Order: sequence, then structure tokens, then C-alpha cells
Amino acid sequence: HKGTLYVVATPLGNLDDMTFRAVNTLRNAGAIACEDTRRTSILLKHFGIEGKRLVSYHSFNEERAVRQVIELLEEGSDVALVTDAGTPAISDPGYTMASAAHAAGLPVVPVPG
Amino acid sequence: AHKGTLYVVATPLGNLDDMTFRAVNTLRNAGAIACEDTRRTSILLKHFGIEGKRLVSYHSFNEERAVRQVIELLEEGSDVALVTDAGTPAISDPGYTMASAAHAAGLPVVPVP
Repeated sequence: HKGTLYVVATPLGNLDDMTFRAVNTLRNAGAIACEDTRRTSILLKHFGIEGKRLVSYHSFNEERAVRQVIELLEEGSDVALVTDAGTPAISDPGYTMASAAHAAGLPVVPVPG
Repeated sequence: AHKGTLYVVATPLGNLDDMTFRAVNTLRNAGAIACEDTRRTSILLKHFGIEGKRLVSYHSFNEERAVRQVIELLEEGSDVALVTDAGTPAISDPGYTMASAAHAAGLPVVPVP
């Protein structure tokens, strides 16, 4: 049984405009992949979600972040990929990570927000 | 030799008139509009009275052709607007391949809020 890569947008302004579905993907993740650890930590703290491993997906270390996320998915854990607040949110590194999961045949599920 | 910009424009399913002027004007004056859902995009354009626009329609099997068309237009100094759905993350939209290709080509990719 494989984990799912959930792709989750963060709202601008009030974090209570997230959905329960979206926050559930964070609670249920083996790790949270993100491009802004500070904003991600603030988001987790807002919802009382403690102890989550954060995986940075910056360009330089992208290959390493991809390996880390693939390993978790293949081990059966979901991973949440959190994009910086904004809509639309541009992230080439994020896309690269989702692409890698899809190429490996792993489920990639966007979460409505 | 001035590079065109790929503008990524998020569009809602309803209440289209709540889109910003900036976003509608971007679509109105774009050199071409790239979209994965041509039917939905035509409905949007008709709504705002945007007539005669060149559309680049993205399909998996013909991914290359849509990407090539967009990159060629950007290299020729024309802006292109990629429409995506407002409610899901842009990096999940299959059409994001066109934004990642523009980035790979050193072309500007700009979100329109």
C-alpha cells in the first residue's frame, strides 16, 4: 500500500479559510514538504499540529528532497506538499517533486482550497 | 530581444465578475491563451467579451505541440496567459507543464492573483 502525495495550497490571510480536508492531509502526513519552513511552522502551530518533519524543496537540494519524499510514499506514508500562500502559486521545485511522484506511479492528489 | 511573460491566471468556476480588472485585462490583451480545458475557457472569454483570441489547447498526447507553441510565442516577445482553475493548486493543473517549460527556457512566469 503506497502513500499519496497531497498537493495543498495555503490561503493568503486567515488560515481558518483552510478546509478540514486540507488540514487532515497535514495531520496524516509522514512529512510535510515545503518551500518556506517559517510560514509552514506557523501554519502547523495554528492548528496545534506538533512533531511533523519538514522537508525543504529548494532548487539546490531538490534531488535530495525528492528522494526523501519518494521513500516515504513507497514506505506507505502520505506526504503533504505545501505551497507558499497565494493563488495561483508558482513553484517549479514543487512541480518537479509532484512530477517525480507521478513518474514513479505514486498517487498525486490536489486538495481543493 | 525582449522576452514575453507567461502570466498564470487563476479563474473561478462561477462569479467570474469578481475577478480583478488586472486579471481580465491580462486575458483580454494576451498574445495567446493556453488552457487545458478549452470549453471552460471559451465560456470565460465569451463572458468578458474577449473575441478572436488565439487559444493553445493542452492535451497529454500532444503536450509537445502546445509547449512548443507557447515557448515560441514567448521567445518572440509576446505574452501568453495560462489559465488554471482557481480552486486547485496550479502545480497540479496538467497545463503547468507549460509554465515549467518556460522556466526551463529562462522565460518569466508571473502569477496574476
